[PDB]
Amino acid sequence: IGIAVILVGTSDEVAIKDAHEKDDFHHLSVVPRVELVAMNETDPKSIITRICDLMSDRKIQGVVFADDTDQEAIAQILDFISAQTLTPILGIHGGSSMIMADKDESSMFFQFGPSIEQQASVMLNIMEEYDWYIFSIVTTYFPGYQDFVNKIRSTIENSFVGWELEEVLLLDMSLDDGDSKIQNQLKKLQSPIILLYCTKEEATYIFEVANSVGLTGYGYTWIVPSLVAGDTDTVPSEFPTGLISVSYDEWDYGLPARVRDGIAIITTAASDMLSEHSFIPEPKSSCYNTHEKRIYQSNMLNRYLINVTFEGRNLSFSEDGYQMHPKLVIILLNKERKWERVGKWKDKSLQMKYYVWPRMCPETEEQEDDHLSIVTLEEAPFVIVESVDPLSGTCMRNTVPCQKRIISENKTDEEPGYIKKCCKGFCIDILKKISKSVKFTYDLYLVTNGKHGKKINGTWNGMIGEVVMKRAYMAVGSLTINEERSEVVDFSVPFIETGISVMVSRS
Amino acid sequence: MALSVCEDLISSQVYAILVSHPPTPNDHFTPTPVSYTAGFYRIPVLGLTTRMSIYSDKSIHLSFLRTVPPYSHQSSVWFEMMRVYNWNHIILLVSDDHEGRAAQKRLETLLEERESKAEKVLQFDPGTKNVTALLMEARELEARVIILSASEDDAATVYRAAAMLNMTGSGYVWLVGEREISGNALRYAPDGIIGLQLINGKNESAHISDAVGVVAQAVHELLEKENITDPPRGCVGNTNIWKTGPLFKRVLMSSKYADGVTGRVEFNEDGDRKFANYSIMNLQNRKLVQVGIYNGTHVIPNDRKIIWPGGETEKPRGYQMSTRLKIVTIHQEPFV
Amino acid sequence: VKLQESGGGLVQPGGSLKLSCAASTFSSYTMSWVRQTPEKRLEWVAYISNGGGGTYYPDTVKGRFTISRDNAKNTLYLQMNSLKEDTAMYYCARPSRGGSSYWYFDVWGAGTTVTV
Amino acid sequence: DIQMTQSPSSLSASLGGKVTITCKASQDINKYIAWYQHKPGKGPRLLIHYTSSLQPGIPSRFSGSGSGRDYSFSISNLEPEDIATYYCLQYDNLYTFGGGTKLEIK
Ligand SMILES: *[C@@H]1O[C@H](CO)[C@@H](O[C@@H]2O[C@H](CO)[C@@H](O)[C@H](O)[C@H]2NC(C)=O)[C@H](O)[C@H]1NC(C)=O
Ligand SMILES: O=C(O)[C@H]1CN(CCCP(=O)(O)O)CCN1
Ligand SMILES: *[C@@H]1O[C@H](CO)[C@@H](O)[C@H](O)[C@H]1NC(C)=O
Ligand SMILES: *[C@@H]1O[C@H](CO)[C@@H](O)[C@H](O)[C@H]1NC(C)=O
Ligand SMILES: *[C@@H]1O[C@H](CO)[C@@H](O)[C@H](O)[C@H]1NC(C)=O
Ligand SMILES: *[C@@H]1O[C@H](CO)[C@@H](O)[C@H](O)[C@H]1NC(C)=O
Repeated sequence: IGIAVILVGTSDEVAIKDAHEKDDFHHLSVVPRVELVAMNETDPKSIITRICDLMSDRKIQGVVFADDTDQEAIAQILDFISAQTLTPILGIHGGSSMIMADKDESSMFFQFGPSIEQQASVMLNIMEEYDWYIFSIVTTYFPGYQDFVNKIRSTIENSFVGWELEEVLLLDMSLDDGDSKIQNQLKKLQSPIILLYCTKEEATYIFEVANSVGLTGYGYTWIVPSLVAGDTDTVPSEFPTGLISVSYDEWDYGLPARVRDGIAIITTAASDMLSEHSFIPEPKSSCYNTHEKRIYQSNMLNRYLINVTFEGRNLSFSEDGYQMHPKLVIILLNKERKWERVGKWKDKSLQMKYYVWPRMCPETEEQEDDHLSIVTLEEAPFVIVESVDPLSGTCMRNTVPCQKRIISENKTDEEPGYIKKCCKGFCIDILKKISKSVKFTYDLYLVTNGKHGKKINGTWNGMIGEVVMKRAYMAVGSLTINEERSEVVDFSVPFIETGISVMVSRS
Repeated sequence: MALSVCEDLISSQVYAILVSHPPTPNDHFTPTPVSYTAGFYRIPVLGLTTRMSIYSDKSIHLSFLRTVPPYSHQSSVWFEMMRVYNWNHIILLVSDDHEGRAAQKRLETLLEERESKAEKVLQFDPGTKNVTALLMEARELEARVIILSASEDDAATVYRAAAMLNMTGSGYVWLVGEREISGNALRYAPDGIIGLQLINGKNESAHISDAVGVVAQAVHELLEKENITDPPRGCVGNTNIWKTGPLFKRVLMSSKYADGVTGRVEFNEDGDRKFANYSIMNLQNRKLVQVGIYNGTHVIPNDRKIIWPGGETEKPRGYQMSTRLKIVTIHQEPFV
Repeated sequence: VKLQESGGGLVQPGGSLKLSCAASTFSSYTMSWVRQTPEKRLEWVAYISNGGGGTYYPDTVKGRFTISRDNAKNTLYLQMNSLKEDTAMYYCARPSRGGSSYWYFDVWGAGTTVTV
Repeated sequence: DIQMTQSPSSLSASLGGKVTITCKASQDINKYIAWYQHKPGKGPRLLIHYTSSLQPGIPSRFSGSGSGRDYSFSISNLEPEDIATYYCLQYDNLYTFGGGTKLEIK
C-alpha cells in the first residue's frame, strides 16, 4: 500500500528509522511502500498537485503529516483532502495537532491530540484535584464555546458534589464599547481561578486587561488549553508569571514515536479490514473523478479506525476521531519565563509533580506566608485522621486535608511524597475559627518522628524541633507548657487547663 | 473550482469571491473549496444562494457571509408563531442532519429565552421508511403540532403515515419548512397545511446587485482607511496569514447597506439579513395562497381566510386537557 | 556496511548445511539472498523481515527450508536440504531503507560456491 | 503468493542488434518493474528502475515500453564488455521472480 509522509520542518531520516525500520509490517498481502516528500510550503496549489500526482499516478492510500507551524486551517485542509481522496489521514504535530471543526461524515481524518470534551474533563479533574470549588469563566465570542460550556455544565452537575460556579462570560472584542460593557462584570471578579476560552490574538488582549486590572496577585491561578496559549516557545509579553497551561506531550512523546504509533495503528486497521472483507479498495482514478457509490468501500475501513489496540495500550480513537487515551501534559511558566512540565495525564492516571500545591507566589511585595506551616501529632480526640474517600475525591466539608510525612526506611534514596488524608479535631476547629477571624490559612502535615519533642543532647526534635528549625512556623497540638520549651519557643495563651490529676474507680 | 480560483483569480488578486448553490442538490460541496481558499488567509466569502447551516457555523466558516439566512434562522419564524395562537405544547422531532440539529438547538435557545419548554426531543435517521414507532410515541402525547425542516423523504413518510391513520382531522395542525413542500411531500400534502416562503428567493439579480454594492462599499471603506498590503499575487511562495483579514471582516461586520434593492439589506454579526420578509402560504385546495406576511418583527395575517387542516375556519386546538389520569403509589399501611 | 558470505558447501548427500552472510549497523535493515541455478537462473530462496518475522518461501522450496536471522552478529542462518542436484552459488544482498517492506538494492556480497 | 513467468528466455544477437525481452506479470504492478543482472565472478550491478530511469554510471541505451501486466525492455547496440544475463524482477507479494531470460553471443 502506498503511503506518503509529508515533511514540513526540521524532521530528518531519524524519524524514518524510528518509525518503520523497527516494527514488523507483515500480515499484509501488499507491502507498505512509504515515500517521504519534504516541503517548507503549505500553499494549496503545490500540495494539492503533489497529492493528486501521488493519488492518480502512484495510488497512495495512506496520509501521514506533521509540521511546526501555528497555522490551524491546514488541520481541516487535511479534512478536505480526505473528502477528495477517501483515504485515511492522521494529524500529528504542529498545524495538524490542534482541534478540528466540520467533522465530516464522508471524511475519516483523525487527530492525535485531545478532543474538546477530553480537555474539558481533564481541566475539571485538575479543578477537583486542587479542591477549590470557587471559579469563574471568561469566554470570548469565538464560536464553538456554546458546546464547550454545555459539556462543562453537564459534567459539573453530573458530579453532584457542592460546586460553586460564579459566572460565565461572553466577550465582544469587535466593539470598543464592548470592553467597557465587560468592565461591569469584571468588577465581579473575585474567584482565584478563571477558565479561559479564546484564540491567541484575543488572548493577548485578555491578558492585557487582566494585568491592567491587577489579576496577577497571589492565589490567581490560570489554566488555559493549548489553543489559547498557542505554542510554548512563543511567549507573549502579556503572559503573567506563574501561568499554567495544558497541552499535548511535546517533550517526552517525541515525533518519531508519534509517527511510529500512527503507522502501527494504520497497519492494524488495514489488517482488520483485510480480515473483514478480503478486498483492496482501489483509490480514485483521478482527482476530478469523485467516487459517490464507492463510499461504502472506505466506510468499512472507518469501522476499524475508531477501535485500534496497540502495544497493550488503548490508543484507539473515539467517534469524533480523537485518541481516547492521550498523553496530556500540564506545563507551568514561572518567574523565569521558562515552561516546566508540572503535571501528567496518561492511561486514565493523573500525576502531579508537586503533591502539595505548588507555590505560585507572584512578583508582589510583602509575600507574607498566609498559609502557615502547621505540624501535628496523632492524639485522639484532638486529632482524628481518616482515609480520603476515593469515590468523592475528598471527605465531608468539616474535615481538612493533612499530609502524612515523607519517610520510608525501606528506600531512603526515593522520598515517599506526603499522603493527603481527611482529618478533624477540636484543635482544627480552633484553627479554622482563627483563620476565618484573622483572614489567613494553613497547611497541615504530620510530625516525622511521631513525638511532641525532646531535647536530645540540646537539639530539639519532633514538633519542637520543627519549630526551632523554622520548618513549622506555628505549632498545633495537645502539648503542655514546659520551661525547656519556653526558652526556645513562645507559649501562647492556653485554651484549656490540665495538670497533675488523679482518677479513682467510682465504685 | 480550486484550480480555477487559483490559476486566474488568486493571481488576479481577488478581494472577495462570489458563490452560488450547486446545480444538483445531492451534495452541497461546491462552495466548500472556495471557502477553503478564501479562508486559508481568512478572507470571507460572499455566499449568495446558500441556505445550509454547515457554513453558518462561524467556528471555521468565519470567512463566510450570506445575503439570506439559512433555514436555521426560520426557527425564530416559528418562535413568533408562539405569539399567534398561544400554543404552549410543541414537540421537537429532528433527523440526523447538521441543519436539523442546528435548527433544534437554536429554537431550543429561543424557547429558553422566554422561560418556556418544549415537550419531547426526538432524534430519527433520515432516509428511513419505518417511522411507525416514533409517530406512535409522539401522537399518544398531548402534542398536536409538529415541526421539522429536513429532507423530503422523511416529510413524505410522515405524511403517508398521518394519511393511513387519523391525524389529518380538525385539531392536528402543524407548520412545515422550506423545501419539504416541493415534490413527493407535496403530493402527500394535507388540505390546509401552512408554510413559509422567501420573497424574491429565485430572482438572483437583486441579490447579486446587493452583494456587489455591499462589497464595493466595504472595499471603498478599506481603501480609504489606513495602509493596506497586497493579497497573495499567486498560489506559490506566500506562507503566513494576511493582515488585511481583520480589517475586512471588521468592515463587513460594521457594514451599513441601508441602500438595498429589495429593502433594508443589513446583516447581523453572522451576516444574516435583518427585518426579513417572508410570505405565508396556506394550502387552500393544494394551492399555496398567501394568508400572512412576516416583516421581521411581527406577522400580520392577510385578508383571505386561513383554511385549516381538516376543514376549519377558526383557531385549531393545539393542546388538550388529559382527562385520563395515571397514578402509582407504594403499598404501605394505613394509606394503601 | 558490507556483506560477506560464509558456510558454502553441500558435501553430505541428503544433509542440511548452514549458509550465512555476515555484515560489517545492519540491525534495522532487511536482508535477502539469491541462489544460482545450473542454468544460471537467479532464484529466491527465503524471506526475512527486518524484525525476523514473515518467514515465507516461494513455491519451489516451500516447507523444506529452515531460515533464521541474528542481528547481534548481523548474520543469516539458512539450512539447505533439497539442493543435492544443484552446484549452487548463492549471494547475499541488503535492500535499502530497511523496514519490513522491499525495495531495490545495490550493495552486494562476494560469492560463495556450494559443491557436492 | 503472487507468481510470475518470463519469456522467451532466449536471444540471438552479436556485437550489434536490438534485443527485446517481454515481462509478463500476473498482478497489476502499476510500474513496479525492475531489471537486474549478474556476472559469474565480476559482481552484479543495478541497471534499470522504472521506465527509462537513468542511473549514475549506467548507459542510457536501454529503453522500456508498456505497463501494468505487459512490459518490453529493449537494449540497442550492446558492448562485448558487459556480456551477462538480464532478469525482470518485480515486487507485489514479498518477492515475485520468474524463469528469467538468457543472452548469448556467437
Ligand atoms: C427580477 O426582477 C426584475 C425586475 O422586475 C426583472 O426584470 C424585468 O422585470 C420585468 C417585469 O417582471 C420584465 O417585464 C422584464 O422582462 C424583466 N427584465 C429582465 C432583466 O429580465 C427580472 O426579469 C426578474 N428576474 C427573475 C429571475 O424573475
Ligand atoms: O506536651 C506533650 O508532650 C504532651 C505529653 N503528654 C504526656 C502524658 C503524660 P506522661 O509524660 O506520659 O507521663 C501530655 C500532653 N502533652
Ligand atoms: C524550503 O522552502 C523554500 C522556499 O519556499 C522552498 O523553495 C524549498 O522547496 C523548501 N524546501 C523543501 C524541503 O522543499
Ligand atoms: C475494540 O474495543 C474493545 C473494547 O473493549 C477492545 O477490547 C478490543 O480489543 C478492540 N478491538 C480492536 C480490534 O482494536
Ligand atoms: C548526646 O548525649 C547522648 C548521651 O547522653 C549521646 O548518646 C548522644 O549521641 C549525644 N548527642 C550528640 C549529638 O552528640
Ligand atoms: C379513523 O376514524 C374512522 C372513523 O371513526 C375509522 O373508521 C377509522 O378506522 C379510523 N382510522 C384509524 C387508522 O384509526
